[PDB]
Amino acid sequence: PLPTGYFDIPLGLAALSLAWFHLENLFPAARMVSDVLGIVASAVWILFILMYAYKLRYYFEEVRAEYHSPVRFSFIALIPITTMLVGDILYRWNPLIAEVLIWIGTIGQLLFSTLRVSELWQGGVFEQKSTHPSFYLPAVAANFTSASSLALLGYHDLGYLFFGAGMIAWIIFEPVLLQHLRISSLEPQFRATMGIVLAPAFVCVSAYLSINHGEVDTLAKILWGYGFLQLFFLLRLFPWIVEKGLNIGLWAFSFGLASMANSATAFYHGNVLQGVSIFAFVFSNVMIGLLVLMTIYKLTKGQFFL
Amino acid sequence: PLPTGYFDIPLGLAALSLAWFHLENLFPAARMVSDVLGIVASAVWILFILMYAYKLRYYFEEVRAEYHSPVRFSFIALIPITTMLVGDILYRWNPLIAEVLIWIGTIGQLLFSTLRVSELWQGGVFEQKSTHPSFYLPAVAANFTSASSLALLGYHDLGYLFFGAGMIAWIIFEPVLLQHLRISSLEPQFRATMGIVLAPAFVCVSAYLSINHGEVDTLAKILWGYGFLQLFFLLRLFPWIVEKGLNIGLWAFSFGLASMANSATAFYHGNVLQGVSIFAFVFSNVMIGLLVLMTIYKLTKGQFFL
Amino acid sequence: PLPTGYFDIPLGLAALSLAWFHLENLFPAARMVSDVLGIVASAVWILFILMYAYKLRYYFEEVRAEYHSPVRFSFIALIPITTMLVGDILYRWNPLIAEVLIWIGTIGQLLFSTLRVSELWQGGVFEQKSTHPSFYLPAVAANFTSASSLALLGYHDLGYLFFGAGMIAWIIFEPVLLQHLRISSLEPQFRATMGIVLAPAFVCVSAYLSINHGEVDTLAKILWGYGFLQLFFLLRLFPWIVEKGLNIGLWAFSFGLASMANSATAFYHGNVLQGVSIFAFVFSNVMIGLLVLMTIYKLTKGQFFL
Ligand SMILES: CCCCCCCCO[C@@H]1O[C@H](CO)[C@@H](O)[C@H](O)[C@H]1O
Ligand SMILES: CCCCCCCCO[C@@H]1O[C@H](CO)[C@@H](O)[C@H](O)[C@H]1O
Ligand SMILES: CCCCCCCCO[C@@H]1O[C@H](CO)[C@@H](O)[C@H](O)[C@H]1O
Ligand SMILES: CCCCCCCCO[C@@H]1O[C@H](CO)[C@@H](O)[C@H](O)[C@H]1O
Ligand SMILES: CCCCCCCCO[C@@H]1O[C@H](CO)[C@@H](O)[C@H](O)[C@H]1O
Ligand SMILES: CCCCCCCCO[C@@H]1O[C@H](CO)[C@@H](O)[C@H](O)[C@H]1O
Ligand SMILES: CCCCCCCCO[C@@H]1O[C@H](CO)[C@@H](O)[C@H](O)[C@H]1O
Ligand SMILES: CCCCCCCCO[C@@H]1O[C@H](CO)[C@@H](O)[C@H](O)[C@H]1O
Ligand SMILES: CCCCCCCCO[C@@H]1O[C@H](CO)[C@@H](O)[C@H](O)[C@H]1O
Ligand SMILES: CCCCCCCCO[C@@H]1O[C@H](CO)[C@@H](O)[C@H](O)[C@H]1O
Ligand SMILES: CCCCCCCCO[C@@H]1O[C@H](CO)[C@@H](O)[C@H](O)[C@H]1O
Ligand SMILES: CCCCCCCCO[C@@H]1O[C@H](CO)[C@@H](O)[C@H](O)[C@H]1O
Repeated sequence: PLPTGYFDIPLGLAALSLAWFHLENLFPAARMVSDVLGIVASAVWILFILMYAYKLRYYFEEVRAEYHSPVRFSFIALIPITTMLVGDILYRWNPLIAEVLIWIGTIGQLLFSTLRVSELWQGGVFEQKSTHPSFYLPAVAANFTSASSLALLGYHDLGYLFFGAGMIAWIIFEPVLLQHLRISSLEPQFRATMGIVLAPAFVCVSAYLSINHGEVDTLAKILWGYGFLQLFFLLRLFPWIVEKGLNIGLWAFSFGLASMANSATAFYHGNVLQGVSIFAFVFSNVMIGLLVLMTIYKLTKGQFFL
Repeated sequence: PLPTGYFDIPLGLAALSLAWFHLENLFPAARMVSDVLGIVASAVWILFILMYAYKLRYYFEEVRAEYHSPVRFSFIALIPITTMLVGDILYRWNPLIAEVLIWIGTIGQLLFSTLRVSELWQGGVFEQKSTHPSFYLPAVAANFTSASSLALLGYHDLGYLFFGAGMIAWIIFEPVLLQHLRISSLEPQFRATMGIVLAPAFVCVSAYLSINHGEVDTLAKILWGYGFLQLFFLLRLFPWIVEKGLNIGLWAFSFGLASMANSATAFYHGNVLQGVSIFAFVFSNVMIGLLVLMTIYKLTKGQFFL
Repeated sequence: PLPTGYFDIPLGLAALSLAWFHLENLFPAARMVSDVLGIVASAVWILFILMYAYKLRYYFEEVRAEYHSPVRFSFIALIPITTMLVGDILYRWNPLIAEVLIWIGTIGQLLFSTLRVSELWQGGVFEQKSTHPSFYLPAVAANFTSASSLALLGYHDLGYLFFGAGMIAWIIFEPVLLQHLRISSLEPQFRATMGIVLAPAFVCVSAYLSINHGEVDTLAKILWGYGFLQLFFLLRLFPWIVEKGLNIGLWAFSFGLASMANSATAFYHGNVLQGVSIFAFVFSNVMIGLLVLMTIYKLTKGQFFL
């Protein structure tokens, strides 16, 4: 009965493993860094999956309440997302086990959204105050992750379907999210979830480049531009985001940061904006590094688990 | 003085005729099916046009009230949409008459939206509760239909202008529609119009493929992906949609369903996702078939016309 | 302490200079027209920059209040936008001075938005009634202008980043703007700002064509289509827009009109929709001409400056 959002941790580490993996053909030593990150992410995922299985068996009413909440349900999508990313890692060692994880995560996230995201359209449960960045997780991030994982398995055209579902879902949600943020101050207890606002453009372009064989084209450049705009905005907002202190919820940023790193490797490979690429890759790794150090610190104080 | 929404019937049948037409170069027997559907759609259109002319002549205040309503006005767009689709059918037999119908429908829908859709921006008439799926008809569907009909006539670049008007209008409306649906439960009397939510992506890709010579490219695949997401959501929602019983308003689904079928023929021709294409084509035909059987049933009970 | 919105005047004239510049390779006499417009725009810009410097030095609390307003802040973005366009003009005579102006305007607009646009997401200051067309200026128009100016300097890939920031920001804002306009009647004192609604698609395609070497492709045609839809809507709305009389605020239309003219030159060069291109170019010049005549008239009556 771990907090569900703690899945952000293996998610970010797994995505960062994949970014480093994609540098191996330029810098062979990147593979060891990728492998270490990937093993740590997989180990943490195993632990957190077992904990969540325990929650389901013995704390089921807590899961039921999170599921039916028009806000909290979204974090459940971190489970299949991380499952797919761990599959993508494991593909380097065992394509069969990888493929199983990728399909479980894909079928699971699609079933999840089909059951819950659509149900919101019945009205009367979701309220204006439910308009939170976390909605990107089931609606957008899960589809991008399926897109890139299916492309890894060779299913590029199926990947494009998931890609399009995520990209259009993103464009369709974000307008109402930013209008809500403008009007209604997001309370401090939820502010770390502003980190999820960094994700869409970077997760999108990373998935796109995964499906299109790494071709850095006009769409990719357009996505990077909006991604950087959002990064600058969130940097400016950071003191406000952490008004009430640093917390583990800041791992919400790691998905976007890791996807910035991953897409940077493709831009670099493609000889597009190489200087920006190096900055992005270094910046994202430093920030995730700080998240790791803050987390080790909290673990040493017994301030990690609830 | 038929209900204006009954134009959904010849619309769906006409769009389905065109889908079958596009299979003739793979399966010659498809032409007869296409021709039968096209004749039935054209006959029903003639009847309903004559009925609406009678409404205009002798029930004009009812038309005036529907026109000025910030909700009901949208269904009027079914008239030029169906007019264009009937033109597209008739092109196989008489390109001159077809071209006349296509221009009448194009000029008519553009004049309609220019007069009424823009007027909404004056404020104070449209209310939050006016945010209904039917708004897609004048704002989106009409433009896509002009795009594809103009391309049939050889005006591809003009078609792209209409295409872009519809595509961007879609992306610009849908965000606020889905947020409204999430917050406000759509009352049962309007719920069959949820079928219109299926239309945008499928109508969009069908129009796109009509203009771009059937090239199944990245944009087409992206559109199909979001289209299928919406289909799955609407399937899950179907029991809720029909909470208060099956009704003729369910023909609102037929535009999206027929456009799923039409786009499937192009995907199949292009050897992209052929299995998905077959499923989509068969599914859409079965559902429209059920709509026809339910309609024959209602006609036999004298429960069709008001 | 001129009204900040008066920067619309050199902006529109500068953008129109650039449109004529782009016709020189088809009609050599266009260069003189371009040069005259460009000199007049630059002269007016110099004057208004000096006036605004005087406002900053001696009326600073008025600037501070406009800056912190969640509505009025946007007009400040006209300053760096016009600065960049004047740089683009001056490039024909002095690339070094041009490049300085272009970077000042680019760094300035990016810093401006990063500081102010993001701050809105803290909530509680911006209200639903703050949802005005002027928000396009910092959020959208400034990024497009950087995109095209950077491309002029040879920085095409950097230009694409700014382009994408503007294009996605546009799509993300417009949904909530049009919903607001539908529900809430914009008061007459702000209605001339409806002219800014014309800008996005035309500014977007003009910037795009500047970066992509004038290739009139599917995206360009799609953008033009939505642009024309918006033009038709605004033409229909014009009597309402000017309900309370003609005023200098109507220069808000000139950015979109000039960008219609500029993009028309590219469509014409590309042999796409040449007839539409000629109409667009002539229409936009006539309307800006009328704005100039109305302005000379007001200056002769001493009804220009506050
Ligand atoms: C990882 C995702 C966890 C899923 C939690 C499921 C919550 C479902 O919950 C329940 O399902 C029943 C039907 O099975 C209904 O009768 C209950 O009323 C409903 O609450
Ligand atoms: C990882 C995806 C598995 C999620 C299974 C959860 C669904 C539990 O069952 C379903 O959930 C619905 C919520 O929409 C409930 O209303 C209903 O009980 C049921 O349809
Ligand atoms: C929501 C934002 C979507 C922007 C879509 C970008 C359009 C893609 O742009 C297309 O990309 C191709 C590859 O570079 C080019 O050859 C085309 O000419 C270009 O228009
Ligand atoms: C995704 C960005 C990560 C790529 C890391 C690049 C670090 C390499 O650094 C680069 O090495 C080149 C040769 O290899 C030298 O020519 C360059 O000057 C240097 O900048
Ligand atoms: C198929 C579309 C039907 C169009 C219905 C038109 C409704 C117009 O209605 C009327 O138009 C008059 C001007 O002509 C105004 O004076 C009326 O007050 C206005 O209601
Ligand atoms: C098929 C398209 C024909 C529609 C003609 C209907 C317009 C009737 O006339 C117009 O309608 C306006 C509504 O915006 C009314 O306000 C005005 O009477 C008029 O401008
Ligand atoms: C709102 C969603 C719009 C997504 C735009 C998809 C961008 C189109 O994508 C472009 O398509 C071409 C044809 O396949 C490719 O060659 C380009 O490389 C690809 O980016
Ligand atoms: C749009 C989808 C409709 C296309 C219908 C396709 C039905 C044909 O069926 C297909 O026929 C092929 C040869 O013709 C066989 O090779 C395939 O195995 C079979 O699936
Ligand atoms: C061209 C743009 C004009 C910028 C106007 C800046 C307004 C800033 O204003 C002020 O800045 C101070 C810090 O410097 C704060 O202490 C003040 O309280 C804040 O109002
Ligand atoms: C042309 C761009 C220069 C603009 C400088 C204005 C910023 C003045 O300073 C800044 O403005 C903030 C507004 O977000 C204020 O809250 C703070 O005083 C400060 O961060
Ligand atoms: C928000 C609207 C975005 C629409 C994106 C348009 C997709 C661009 O379209 C792409 O353009 C290329 C250049 O013409 C073509 O070769 C591709 O086949 C076409 O899909
Ligand atoms: C951007 C649109 C502005 C372009 C102005 C075009 C005016 C030229 O006019 C055109 O000249 C051609 C030869 O030069 C003649 O063949 C054409 O018939 C004529 O229409």
